[PDB]
Parts: sequence; structure tokens; C-alpha cells
Amino acid sequence: TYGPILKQLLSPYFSGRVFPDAAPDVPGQDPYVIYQRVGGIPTYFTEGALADKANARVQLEVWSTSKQATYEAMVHIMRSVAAAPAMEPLGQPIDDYEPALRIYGSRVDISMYYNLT
Amino acid sequence: TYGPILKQLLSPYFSGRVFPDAAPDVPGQDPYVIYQRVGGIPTYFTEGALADKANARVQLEVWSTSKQATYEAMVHIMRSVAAAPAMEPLGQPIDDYEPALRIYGSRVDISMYYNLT
Amino acid sequence: TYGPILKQLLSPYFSGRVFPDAAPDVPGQDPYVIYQRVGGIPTYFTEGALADKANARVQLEVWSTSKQATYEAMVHIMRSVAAAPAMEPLGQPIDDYEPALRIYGSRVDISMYYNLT
Amino acid sequence: ALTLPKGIVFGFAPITSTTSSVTGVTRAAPPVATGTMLTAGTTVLVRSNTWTGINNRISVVDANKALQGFDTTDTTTYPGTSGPVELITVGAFVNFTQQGEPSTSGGDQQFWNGQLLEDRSGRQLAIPTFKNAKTLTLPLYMDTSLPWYAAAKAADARGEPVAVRMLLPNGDASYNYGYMSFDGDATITANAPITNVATFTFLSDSTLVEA
Amino acid sequence: ALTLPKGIVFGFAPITSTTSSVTGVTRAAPPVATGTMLTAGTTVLVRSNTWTGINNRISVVDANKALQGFDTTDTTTYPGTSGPVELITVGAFVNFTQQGEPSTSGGDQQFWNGQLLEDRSGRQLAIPTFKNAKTLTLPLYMDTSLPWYAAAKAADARGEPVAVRMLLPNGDASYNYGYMSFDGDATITANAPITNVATFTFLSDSTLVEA
Amino acid sequence: ALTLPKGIVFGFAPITSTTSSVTGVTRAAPPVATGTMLTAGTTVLVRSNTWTGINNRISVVDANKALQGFDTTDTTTYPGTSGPVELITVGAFVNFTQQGEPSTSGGDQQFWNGQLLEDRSGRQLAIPTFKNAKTLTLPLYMDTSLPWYAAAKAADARGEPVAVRMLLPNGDASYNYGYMSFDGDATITANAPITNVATFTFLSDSTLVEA
Amino acid sequence: ALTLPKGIVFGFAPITSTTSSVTGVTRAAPPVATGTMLTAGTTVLVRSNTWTGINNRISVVDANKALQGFDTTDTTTYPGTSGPVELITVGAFVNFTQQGEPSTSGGDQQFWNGQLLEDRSGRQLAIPTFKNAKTLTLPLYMDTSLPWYAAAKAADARGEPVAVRMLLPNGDASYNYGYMSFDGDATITANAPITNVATFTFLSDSTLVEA
Amino acid sequence: ALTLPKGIVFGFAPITSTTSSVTGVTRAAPPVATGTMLTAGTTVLVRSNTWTGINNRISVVDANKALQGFDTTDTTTYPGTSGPVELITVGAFVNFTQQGEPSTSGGDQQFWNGQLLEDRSGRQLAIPTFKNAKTLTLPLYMDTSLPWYAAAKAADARGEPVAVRMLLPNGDASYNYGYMSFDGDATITANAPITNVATFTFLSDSTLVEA
Amino acid sequence: ALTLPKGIVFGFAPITSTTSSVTGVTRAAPPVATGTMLTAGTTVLVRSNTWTGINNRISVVDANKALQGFDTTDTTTYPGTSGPVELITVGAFVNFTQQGEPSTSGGDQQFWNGQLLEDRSGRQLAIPTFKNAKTLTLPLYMDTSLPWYAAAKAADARGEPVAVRMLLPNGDASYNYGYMSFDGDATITANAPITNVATFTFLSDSTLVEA
Repeated sequence: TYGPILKQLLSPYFSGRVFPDAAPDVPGQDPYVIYQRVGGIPTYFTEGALADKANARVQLEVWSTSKQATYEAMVHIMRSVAAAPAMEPLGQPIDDYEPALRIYGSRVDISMYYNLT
Repeated sequence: TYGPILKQLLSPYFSGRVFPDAAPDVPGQDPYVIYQRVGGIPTYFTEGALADKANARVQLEVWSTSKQATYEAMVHIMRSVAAAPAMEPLGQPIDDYEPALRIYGSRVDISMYYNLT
Repeated sequence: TYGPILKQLLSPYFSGRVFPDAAPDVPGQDPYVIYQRVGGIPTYFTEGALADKANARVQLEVWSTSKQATYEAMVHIMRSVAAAPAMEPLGQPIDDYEPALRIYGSRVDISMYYNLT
Repeated sequence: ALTLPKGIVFGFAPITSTTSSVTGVTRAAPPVATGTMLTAGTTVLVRSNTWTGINNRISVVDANKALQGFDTTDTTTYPGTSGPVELITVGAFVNFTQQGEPSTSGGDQQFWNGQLLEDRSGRQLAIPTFKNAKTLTLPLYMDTSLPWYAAAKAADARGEPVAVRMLLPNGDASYNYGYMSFDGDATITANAPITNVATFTFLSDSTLVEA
Repeated sequence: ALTLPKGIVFGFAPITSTTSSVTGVTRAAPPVATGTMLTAGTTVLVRSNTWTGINNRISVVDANKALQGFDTTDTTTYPGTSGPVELITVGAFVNFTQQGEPSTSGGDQQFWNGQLLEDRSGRQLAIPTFKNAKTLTLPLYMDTSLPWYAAAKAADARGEPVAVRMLLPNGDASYNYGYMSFDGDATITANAPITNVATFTFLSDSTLVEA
Repeated sequence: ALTLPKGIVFGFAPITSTTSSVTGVTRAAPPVATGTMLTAGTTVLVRSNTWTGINNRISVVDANKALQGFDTTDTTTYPGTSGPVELITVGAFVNFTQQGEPSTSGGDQQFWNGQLLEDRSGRQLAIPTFKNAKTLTLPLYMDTSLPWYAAAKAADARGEPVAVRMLLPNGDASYNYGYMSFDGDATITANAPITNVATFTFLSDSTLVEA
Repeated sequence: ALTLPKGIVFGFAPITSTTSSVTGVTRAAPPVATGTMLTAGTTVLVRSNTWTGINNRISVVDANKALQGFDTTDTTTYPGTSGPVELITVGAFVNFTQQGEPSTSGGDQQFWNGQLLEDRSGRQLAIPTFKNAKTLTLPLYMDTSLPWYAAAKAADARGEPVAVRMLLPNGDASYNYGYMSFDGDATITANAPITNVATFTFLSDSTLVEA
Repeated sequence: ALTLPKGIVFGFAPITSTTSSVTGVTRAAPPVATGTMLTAGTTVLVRSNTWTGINNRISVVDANKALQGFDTTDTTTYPGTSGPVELITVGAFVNFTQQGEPSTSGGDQQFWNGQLLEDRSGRQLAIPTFKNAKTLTLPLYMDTSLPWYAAAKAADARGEPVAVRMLLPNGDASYNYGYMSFDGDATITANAPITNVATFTFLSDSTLVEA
Repeated sequence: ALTLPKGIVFGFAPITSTTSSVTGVTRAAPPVATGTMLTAGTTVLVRSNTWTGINNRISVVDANKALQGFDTTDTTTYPGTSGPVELITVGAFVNFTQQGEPSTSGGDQQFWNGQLLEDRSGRQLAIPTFKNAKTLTLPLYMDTSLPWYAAAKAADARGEPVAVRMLLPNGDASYNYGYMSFDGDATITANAPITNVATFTFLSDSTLVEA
């Protein structure tokens, strides 16, 4: 995960509710996004050095309270990431439900090339 | 795992906070590294002897308290291991979070040829 | 597992601390070895009889209290088994840690042809 | 039973020019070279004509004066008398180290095809002939500063037959007569060390010097 | 032992026209060029006729006046006297960067086939000849604004042999004489970056300038 | 570094008949067309004879009066003087939409085979010639009511070369000269939508109009 | 966009002998048959000579007097005047039921091979010609007492071209002219029901009667 | 619908020499043999010349005097009058037991290839001809002391056509005319019992005696 | 070196009517003109009488005022002393474009064989005399609006032997003299592009012109 180039891209819709690997202690009833890096493709030159860009496959999750809100959030995320300089969405969203808090979820993978430094 | 040639390589950044297979009882809030051997490729001659070098695939984990600190630690580890005499990094890091202690993690595999004796 | 031809081979280094399938009730702080049979290749003749030798893939584990001790024990085991009349080591060791007792482990597979009777 | 492929160490030796002509190979017992002065325990080629199965095989002078590894008591296909026999002494053996997994390949048999028309069921006949050549491969791990490297490269460049030994850990041997190719060039892979290949080929039958 | 394929950096250089004719290659020791004025440490081609194994190989002038990488002490296949020898100086080396996984391919050996009828068992003979050419491949990651790109494309367009170096991280080298093809065109894939391929081919033996 | 294959948009244009004969291509600098009145920024074919590497390539008039994308400073293989040069203006570009995963295929090189008998080791020579043609494929998703469909079908039916552009999201381009095949027929699959295929083929080198 | 392959129903019809000779196909608009008395809405073959792209295609008389599915406004490859035009009326369509997964196969393009020697880099040219025939397959589930079975078997036995329709659920169509093979024999499998196969082949271009 | 491949029992019968020449096959209805004295319910071969589709098919005399399984009402390809017709009576059926999984294989169709030059797009024509032969396989489990074994082996040795029946559990049948090969030899496998194979081949169309 | 036929461009030029006779043809040294006004770089036809070796060949003026291609030292095959040697300049050269695959001719030397009287074992005479007539056939691809097309359509009507060039990539040349012809058009093969067969023929020596 390269934080800033994802947070600045997804801030306007979610009003800055993007967090790395964990939701805060009191996240509220509004939709929010959690991203996490789950692998990638190597970019390591055999001569003994690695390039200044590196691939990384991030995961995304939106957790609203109403089904329509999470559907709109996911479709907006997919559009904004498919119309982006170096990212590309692979796969389709998968839904999830949390009975204890009564919130609806979603999940989709993203392939992105970020700047290592 | 060949301890010394990894500890002396990763000491300057972490100030000697590299441990085999287990973090100490009180590790502090500063980043630290844990390495562990999880397999390798055989180097056994059929004539009835084995060579003086042996492959071994080690695992690495950095556990800071802030996301930026663990990101910098992982990128430094990747650079220092990709610019090394006989090691090579394979794969990409995978993140992890521990809610009880509120620490952020990382994980990457390394292929290395060390001196058996 | 053919006990005697493994116990007599590994006794001198471990002073007779080799046990089948289970460590004794009070094993001490010194390194010890546990072996166990986990499969093999059949040696059964179709005519209706089986040969007087049979393959068997044994597992090995060394459990010292210091990392250096278990490293030396594993390398000695690998050398003594690779320089043996009918055994051959396949794969590379895998480490393990037991927090309750604070002991370090290791694990490697051995292919061996023993005498059935 | 169940000979195991563990501890096998290969090796090759050049063929010298020293020659003898000992006569008196007896068909009954394990064949004996009458009156040879060669010290017992020297690997010697046999190139005696007028016999079918002893053309280009290799053996050792042992026991009293016999060459163990021959069983020429069958004589319906072994006609005549021994007469003159050639004996060329073989040099010393250079042993391979840092070897991989040998993999013998080939040695299939090529039948004949064709049918007798008269058969009501139209049976097809297969007649066996012409067994294919049998090769061997033996990957090695490269190192320029080793005794086998220079010897193998030179014996490749010479382009002449050598004598290949296959020494079991028991103490036996299986000598062969045949060519010997070498690579002598690096073969880079993904992550495994640099590998080097040495191919064999056998031009006669194989012997077993029991020990 | 166990040389490892990590840190290998390739590179190629053109062949110039400056020439010399130093004579006096001695077979006994590592061969020496008597009285050459070339500064010690210049990679120089050797194109001396009347000798079999020194036809189109490459070496460096080093030590006192010798060209390390030759072992012409064997003389049963090396007859005659040295006489005149050609020495062409090689230019500077342009080093590849952003390389992938090299994969040597080829180098098999083509036997002969045919059998002697007289054999009772119908044995089939295999005679080794004509080892196949050995190539190399080296995927690169494309970037137009890099020094190796223009040089490689030009050396492809010239259609002339170059001198390929394979520099181990230890400090050694393995010089070769051979052609050099280049692609210079994008190869788009599913998700991996744009890849570019540079093929090699060796027209002689390989040398090792120990260091 | 590491150019990425994301955001690449293709497109083709017909070749018109308007022609000029501007002379004065200078080898030293990025070549310049002296005194041409064509407005800077028009993609123009170059079909000037008497030169080897500028036969059927495509470029843009830019900067002051130069055609960026040429590096004819090398002159050992570029002999003579420029003289007359042809310039044909290219039309407007029609851009593909709803594309799939491009997959370049081909472009291998066909060596020569044959050996010199004199070699003691029987070395086999490989001489590189005759690089194969390099194609491209670009699956599209069918829709009859789209601008690219009719234009592509017509340009297939015409059977004449076109000018293919490969526009990176950065703002650069990679113009090619070559044919253009089209399918224009549904390709039904298990569950995926109807797919349509457009094949390419390049008859010259590729240029890069830096931007 | 994204036409989906769901609800597609096939069907074939015989070609009758009733014929007309309506003249007056205008190139400008969607072509019109001047003064034809055929009721609007009848699928009619067109076999007019002296034109290239209207040889053996199929269309419907619709709108006022036009045959939608033609775009002969291009005239650089469409020279001359219409003149006489043939119109054969097609019968009624028999619809397949109990179909499986259609799988179009074929339709590749066969380039030309050959190179100009003069090229310094030895470039190889590829010239596109001779697109392969495009077929179709359509597994069915066998049942003797169904209307399509007898009609398909008879139309196979006749050995004459038919008119294949591919009706989308939207209400459109894609008429083709081509042969039609049938199996009419059980194809037993492990556990799936008995399957029956009907192969197609198209001898001209495809039309789209928008609806 | 959805006929299922469960409970299918095969069987074969020899062809005898008893013959008749009943005339009067009427094209309109399911064809009738006028005045035949054969008891209704006997499977009889039909070998009547001067008709195309009734050459070597098999049927049963049933209903009043008709041979159900024929639909010769089509007469544009069925010209002339019936005239003389041959009827050979077939013997009794020997039923296979202990069968495996039948697997029909073959029956592909071989198009024609070739193109009309005049086509601007260079279309390639495919003309269907010459459908391949359709076979069948039926693994059995070996047992020497069973009625089908001797009969199958003898009918293989005779080398003459037989009449193959494929009896569905419903009560229908699908008679064929064709050869019949047999293996009669053990086929040993890893652990499965000894298996025995019986291959079929059909020399005409297939009939369906509805029941 | 092992060069390859990659840039072998062929050309021709008609000979004018000028006659320049400046003596200075010798045997010890290359023939040299003395103080002539022909600057180096314009070829000359030389048909010196009383000298067989320069009978019907052509060279180019080189050295300072000389011509090469004659630097022999034999004395029994080059008689006379200088003489009336004429210098005819040859017109501007025109190169073919888009060349095909060249074809050689019969390279067999005619004989003069008989029988002798003194032999007792039937020894047969065999005296080869002189090589047979040579021709070169160079197929050529279609174009009309190219200058060499008009050049050939004029040189066929001219009907005169012409000076032909054969060229090499690195500047070499081979100026000859002999017959040529051009068949025009109408070489329609199966699917390859249209060709234009061209035929040469040679009668004398061909010089070699280093450059």
C-alpha cells in the first residue's frame, strides 16, 4: 500500500474516511474504507538492484449501514480506480454482513504501480 | 537461518533489534525484526556428501507502532537484501495488524546461500 | 522407523537422547531427537510376496534450549545421515519455537532403506 | 535383493597402447588367460576376433589367471577354438565428484512389421531386431579448479573411446566400453547453482567384476 | 564450490581494426606473446592459423607477457610451431542494466546411427559428432533513454561479431566471441511491464580470465 | 523506468495521395526537411530511396523543421547524400474503444546451420539472419453502432497499408507502417460477451515521437 | 454496449425457385429495389452480378422499398451502375429447440511470407491474404419426435445451401448464406444425456436486419 | 425428452441365406411389402437396388404388412418405381453381459478447400463432403465360460457383416448393419479386473423400430 | 569471414560511343594510362587487341591514371606489348529494386575424350576443356512507376550487351560484360506477388574491384 496516492484519490467521496489495516475505535455510521496490501508481482533486476517502482495488490473494504450506501460507495470506488493513471481493478466485489453491528460490507482487489520512494 | 550474516547486515538500521523465531519478553515500541527458516532447495551430492554451502528460505517480519515506520523499515530491508553478495528477495510484502498491542506488521521471503560451517 | 540403526548412528552426539514418537516425561535442558515414520515407497512384488527391505520416510526433530545448540545438532544430523550406507536426506530444515518451555526446534525428512527382519 | 542407487561414483580412464597377445581362453570355466605375466588386478581390454560376445568388453585379471565377468560355457553359438586374443592395458581412473541424478534413457527395441496374407483373421507379425543404443546422463555442479574438469574436457577433445566405471558402494563395479561427451559450459537456471552435463554411450555389453 | 548465478552482469564490445602480429606463443607454460608492446590489461582477439583450438577465442594480456585462459600444453593434438599470430584489440564494454533471468538453451549432441550386421544380438552403435550450437536469452525491461539501448540496436544493425562478457560478482569474467541479436520492440503482456529480449550465440570456446 | 502497459489506446489512419518532394535531409542532427511548407505537427510518411533505414517509416514535422524519431548520424552504413525525398501526408486517426488485452506474438530469428569440418571438436556454427515478422492482436467487444466498426471494416476491404498509432497515456506515440486485418464477425463463447478481433502487422521499423 | 449471448435461437430455411429481376439499386442511400411488388417483410436472396459485395447475401424487404443491411455508398471499389438484379424468395424458418453451447471456430488469416534481400537488417515481410473459412457448432439434445429433427435430416440429405438465422432475444437477426451439415446419430457419453451435433458454414458476408 | 444412456444392452446376429423378392414398396405411407408371407415380427435385411437410401438397412415386418423405420415419402431424390426388392431374414440375437462404458468416436465431416480469386476480400470457400466413418467401443469384463464369448470370437473369425442391435430399456431398438471386431485377449491393468474390448463399425444409416 | 547475400544490389548502364586510346598496358605492372584527362571514378570499357586477358572485360579507372583487375606475373598467356587500347565510358547506373532469389547456371566444364592405342587394360582418355556457357536469372517483383521499369523496357528493345554490376554490402563491386534480357510482365503464380523474370548471360572474364 502506498497511502497518500490512495487517500487523496478516495478522500472526496468518503470525506477522509480511509484507514490502513484497521478501523478506528469509534468509526461512526457513515461509510468508510479500509485498505491492506496482500501481495504483488516482483520488480527486482537480476544485476543486484530493484527498480524505483514496485507492484502491490491492495484490498479494499467499504462498511456502511445501509445496502444502497455501500453499493454506491463500491461503484464509485471502481469507477475512480479504473479511471486512474496507473491502477487497474481486477475481479468483482464480494459482499459480507456483520450481524453484531448490522453493517454491510464489500471487497475488491486492486493492482497498482506506486513510487517506492 | 544463518544468524550472524543477517544480524550484522540488519543491525545498523534497527540498532541490533533482530531476533530468531521469537520477540523478547519486553521488546519496546521501536521497530524490530524476527527471522525464521521455512525451507529451501537441497544441495546434496549423490556420491554421498553434501556441499559446504546450503540454500535456506528465511522469513522476515517488522513490527513497529506507526504505519510509516514499518513501511520505511520494510523498504530498507528490501534494498539492503537486494544489494547483497548472495541473497535475493522473492515476492512482495504482506501486511498484518495486531489489535491487542496496536502494532503494524510486514512479511517477505528471502532466498539466501550461506556457509554451512 | 527402524530404531536400532538410527539410535546407534545418532547416539554419540546426543549421548543416547533419541526417542520414538514422544519425548520422555522429564527430558532435561540438553538437546534430544524424536523420530517418527510418515510414509514411504512400496516394495511389494506382484507375484504375491514382499521384499526383505522396505523404504520408509522418517521425520526428525531436535529440541535444544539455545539456538546455536539446535543449529549444530541439525547440521551434525544432516552430515551423519548424508554420509551413511543407505540413507539420504531430502529437503531442508524448518524451524519452530515453543514459548511455554522456551525451546527451539528443527525438522527434516529422511529417506532410508532398512532391513525388514 | 533390491540393489539401491545410493553412493554410486562414476569415472573414466583412457585407453593406452601397451598390448599383449595371450592365448588359451578356455570355454568351460570362467575364462583363463594362460601364462599371462600381467599382475593380477589390472583392468585390461579384450579385442579378440573370431568370437562374437567378447569383441570390445573390459575385464580384470584376478583369481589365479582368469578374467572374471565372462560366462562363455555356452558353445552352440560360440564355435571354434580361442586362438590368439588381444589384451590392451587400461590406465588409471579419474573419479567424478559433485554429481547429480543419473538418468539412463533409450534402449528400446525396434520390431519388424509385415503380415502373412494366408491368415484368415489377418494376423500381424512382429519380429524383434535392432535394439536401440542406451545412453546415460549425469548432471554435475560446475567448478573449474577440480581434477575431473580438465581430464573430462581433454578426453572429450580427443574423440576416442574410454572405459567407464560405475562403482557401487558395496565394492563391486560395472565396466563399460564407450565414448564420452562433455559440455564444459555453464547452464544458468532460475535459482539453482550452475550445472554441467556429461553424457555417456556404450558400444558393447556390460561386465560385473564381483567383489 | 557451488558458483551461484547472482549478480551476473553482461556486456558487449565492438571489434576494431587495429592489428598486430606478435610471434612466440610457447606451448609449455600459459602461453606468452613474446615482446608485445600492448599495455598489460587489454582484451585482445586471437586469430592465429595453423592451430586448432586458438582460432577465434578472446583473452587479456596480463601477468608479465602471457594471455591467461589458455592451456596449450597438450601437444599430441597440437602439432607444429607457433609462428605468426594475429592480435586484434577490442574496444570498451557497454554494460546491460535492468535485466531478467538468463536461460541458456541448446548445446545437445547429435550421434551417428547404424549397426554392424555381424552382431548376434544385433547391437546398435551410436557415434558422437556435431554438437549443436549453444545460445542464450536475456530478457530486459524497456527504456529508450538508456545507454545500452542505442548501442545494442546499432550493433544489431551492423551485422558483425562482437565480444560478449559475463562478469561474475567475484571479479572474474567469461569472454566469448559470437554474434548478438536484439529485438528493440515492445512485448506487451497481461500486467507485467514492457519486456525486451537480447539473444546471443557463441562461435567458439569460452575463456576464463581468473581474477 | 518501467514503462507500464496501462491506458494504451490504438488507432489507424488511411494513406492519402497528396505528395511533396522536399530535399535536404541532414545526417548530423535529428534530420531536417529544408524549407518544407507543411504546418508543424502533421504525420507524414517518408518514402525516400537511396537510403536503407528510412524506406517506409512514419514521422511528424515538429520543432523548427525536423522530423523527430530519426538518428541517422551513423554514416558507415549510411552512404551518399540525401537528394530527393518523398513526403506523403497521412489523414486523421480513428481511435479504438472497448479493447481487450493486446498480445504481441512472433519476431523470432532464424539462424543459419552448417559446420566447418576442420574443427577437431566438430563445432557447429549458427549465423543469424531473417528475423520473423512481428504481429499484434487486440480483442474488442462487439457493437455495430460505433465509429471504429465501419472504418475498420472498410479499411480491411480496401486491402491497402495504413498507419497504426500506439498512444501511451503519458502523451507519447509509436507510429508504425503496416497492414491491418479485421474480423467483423461474432465469436460466441461460454458466458463472456461477444468478442471481435483486429490483427496487425508491421512492414518497417517503429518510431517514437517524444512528447 | 456488451451484447450478451443469452436467448439466441437458431434456424434454417430452404431456398425456393421463385425469382424476380427488380432493377434500380441506388448506391447513395440504403439500397432500394425500385418498384418491386414483393410484400414488405419477406427474406429474399440477392444474386446480382457485376457487383462485388452483394454476391450471395440475404436481406429483407422493409421500410418503403429498401433492403436494410447494405451500405453500398462506398464506390471507389463499387464501380458501374446497378442494372439487373436477381431476387429469390426464401421459405419459412424451422427453429431449433433443446440446444447447447455454440462455439464458433476458425476464421484465421493466412499471411504471405518472403523477404526483400536489400534490407540491411534482413526484415521479413508478411502480406495478408486468404482468410480461413469460419464455421459453427451447436450441440443439441436428441429427440426423434420433434419438428426440427426431420427437417434438419432432410436438408442435410438434399446437399444444397440454406439460409441460417441467428435471432437475438432483442428482436434483431443475423442472416447468413451457407451449407448445413447434420449428424442425426446418438453420441453416448459417461452420464450426460444423448447429444446431437449440427455444424454450419458460411459462404458470404453476414447481414444485420435492425429491429 | 432427454433420452438417457442407462440400461442399454447390445447384441449381434448373423446374416443367413434365406431370401425373398417381395415387390410393392409404396412411397406414400410407411413402406409396405405387398403380400409377403413372412410372419410379422422378423428382422429382415433390405438390399433393393435402384433406390438410394434403402441399400443396406435393416427393419422389422410389423403392423399389417409394413416395415416401420422408413420415411420414403420424399421423392424429388427418390425417383422411379419400387420394382423388385430383396429380403434376407436375420437370425437370433446374442446379448452382451458385463459391459462397460460405450464411447462413440469419429463421424467428422471433411470439407473442401479452395477459393475464387475474384473476391476482393479473398474469401475462402468450404464445401462439405465425405463424412467420416462412425465407430463404437464397448469394454467388457472377461469370462471364458459365457455365451457371448464364443459367439463373438467366431463372428470375428468369419469376417462377414452382422446386424447390431442397441436395445433401450424403454423397449425400442436401433438396428444397424456393419462389421464387428473382437479382441478376445486379456488387457491387464494396475488393479482393475481383466478387460476385453469389442469394436463396431456401421456401413449404412440407422433405423428405429418404435415400440 | 562468411559474408551473406543481404544487400546485393544489381545495376546496369548502357555504353556510349566515345573512344579514348591512351596506351600504357603492360605485363609487369597493372595497365596504366599516361597523362589522360579521365579523372578517377568513371568506369571504362577495355577491349585491347593483341591481348587475350583484357579481351572483353571492363574495369574502373583507379590508382592515379590506371586500371586494376590485371596484376598477373605469368608470361606465356599475355603476349604483345601495349597496343591500341580504347576507353569507352559507360552511362549512369540504375539499380534494381525489390529483388528476388537469384539462380545460377550449369558450372560443368566441357571435355575432349578419346581412346589410346598403347593401352592393354582399356584405360579411357578424359581431357576436360572449357567451362560451359553461364547465365543468371534474377526474378523481380511488380512495379510500373519506377525508373528501372522504363530502363528495362528500353534495354530490351536496344538489344545490345550491357555492363552489369554485382555489388557487396561493404563497398566491393564486380563489373562484368555480357548478355541480358527482360521478359516484361505476365508471370502469374498461385498466390505470391507478381514477378518479372530477368535473364543474364556471360561469355568472358569477370574482374574484381576492391573498394
